[PDB]
Amino acid sequence: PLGSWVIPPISCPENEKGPFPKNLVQIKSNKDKEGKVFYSITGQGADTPPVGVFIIERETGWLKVTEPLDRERIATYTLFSHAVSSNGNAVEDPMEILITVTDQNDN
Amino acid sequence: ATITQDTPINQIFTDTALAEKMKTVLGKTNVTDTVSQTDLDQVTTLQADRLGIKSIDGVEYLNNLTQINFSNNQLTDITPLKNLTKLVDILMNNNQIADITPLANLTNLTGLTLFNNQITDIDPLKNLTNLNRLELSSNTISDISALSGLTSLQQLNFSSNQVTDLKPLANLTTLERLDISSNKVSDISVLAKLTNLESLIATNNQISDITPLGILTNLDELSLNGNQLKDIGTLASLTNLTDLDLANNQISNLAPLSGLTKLTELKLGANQISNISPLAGLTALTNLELNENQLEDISPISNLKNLTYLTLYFNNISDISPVSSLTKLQRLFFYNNKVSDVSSLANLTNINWLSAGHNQISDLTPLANLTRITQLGLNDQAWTNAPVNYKANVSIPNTVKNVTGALIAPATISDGGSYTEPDITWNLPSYTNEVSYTFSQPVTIGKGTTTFSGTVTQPLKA
Ligand SMILES: [Ca+2]
Ligand SMILES: [Cl-]
Repeated sequence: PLGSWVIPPISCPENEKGPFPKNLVQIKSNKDKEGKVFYSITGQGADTPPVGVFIIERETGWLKVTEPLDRERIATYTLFSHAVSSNGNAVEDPMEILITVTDQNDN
Repeated sequence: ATITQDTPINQIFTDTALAEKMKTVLGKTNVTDTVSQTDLDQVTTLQADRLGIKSIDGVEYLNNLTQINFSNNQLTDITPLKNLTKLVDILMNNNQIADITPLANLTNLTGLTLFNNQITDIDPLKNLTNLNRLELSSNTISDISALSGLTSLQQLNFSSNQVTDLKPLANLTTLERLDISSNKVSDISVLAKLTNLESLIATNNQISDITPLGILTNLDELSLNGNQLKDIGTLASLTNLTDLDLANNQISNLAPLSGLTKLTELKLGANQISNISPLAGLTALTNLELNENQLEDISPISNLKNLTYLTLYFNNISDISPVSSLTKLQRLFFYNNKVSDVSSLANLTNINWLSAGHNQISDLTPLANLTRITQLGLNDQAWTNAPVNYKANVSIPNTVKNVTGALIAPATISDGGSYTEPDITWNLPSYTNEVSYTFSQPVTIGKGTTTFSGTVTQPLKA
């Protein structure tokens, strides 16, 4: 289940300063390459509680965090990315994505 | 504002969800329990995010509020905020607010978060001159003239709007972090005034001239991904940069990067690069992206011993062996290249994601001991064998080897040929210049699973 996903490891320090939302990583499918690709995410912290802590820019695949995190509250989030073409066709299967909450730094 | 006498909580807060929340805040047992103005006058903060609130009717009687979080709700009207002049911080991202006129006299505000709404006219922000944090992304804003007097702003984000004209930023010299990504910006000349900038994020715009950045020497983070950059000579001046994203542009000349030795992350994918010699000294790098260029010789990568993430896919690379010294690598992507010998990859003992499809790989044995792998890509290999003589009957050894060292039987064989291990044989009545075969074998290495598949072309010489 790797397909054509390209994803850097994702960590986010707790107690971050804004401005929010803030870029974490840019998620990519190389069918992009042979089309425009459109990205979404699911999982706890995305579409299930706590909802909307992480969002993704549909056209660019920038995964962003929307507010400060607290390692003592949630230390890891498991999310899933999805990719489709302009014709609506799925160009990848879902990819499980770990986000690790780390030491604060004033970035 | 005051309630004349004691009133049931569900008569003040008419919103079902907000009534519940306020029952807990106000220490009562149910929503129909009566409350006094003096009880209301105790509430100074309110965390009410993510509760399905549609109306904040009632909030006006909470006279002493200084901080509120109504993010991630279904708010439209925010009229009840109008007189709450002790408010210092408001979190209200992810609602359906269209009219922010009720914010206009909240002059003690130092933080205002309104991203992901339906805001167009920000004129009501104009007198909020104590603001040091302002977040307006994902709205439909095209005019930022209302920002021009916000001279205490340190952090400002209006990404994902329809802004063309940045001139209103000119006097905001206290800005330290700015994000203008996904607007309609070509001219960033006003940014030369913002000499305190530490972070500038400006992805997905129409920027070709970055000369205005030359004096922004306090920049440690810079993102110009998805623009029209070619000449990046100005970046040589930015000696404090540690994180630089230049992906999706038209850059070929990387010489201006070479003195940028603080860099720990550098994205250069989707450009016009054929020479990475200027990257050789950037030895603090942990992440390097070079996908979608015109690279063949990647020898200058060999010194970057701190790399844990590297992308090389969509290039013209045959020799992958410069990665052999990058023993900290945890993820390596090189799909769509011309690599056949992966012997060097046996060294990458901590490798977890290995993406190698659409190369010329025929033998998986050098990967056999890479047991930390959790994601693996080996599909769609293709190569052309050295020619062999055309004859009435032609036989070649099969050379596709699994991780176990066992030959993988062909899946299909052209021209009605057949397999008897280890030889593929064709009966060829008439001269043909080539024959071929395919293979397709699921495989797992450690916990990483893929289909090792490909097409092998065998030229026949006469
Ligand atoms: Ca890509
Ligand atoms: Cl792959």
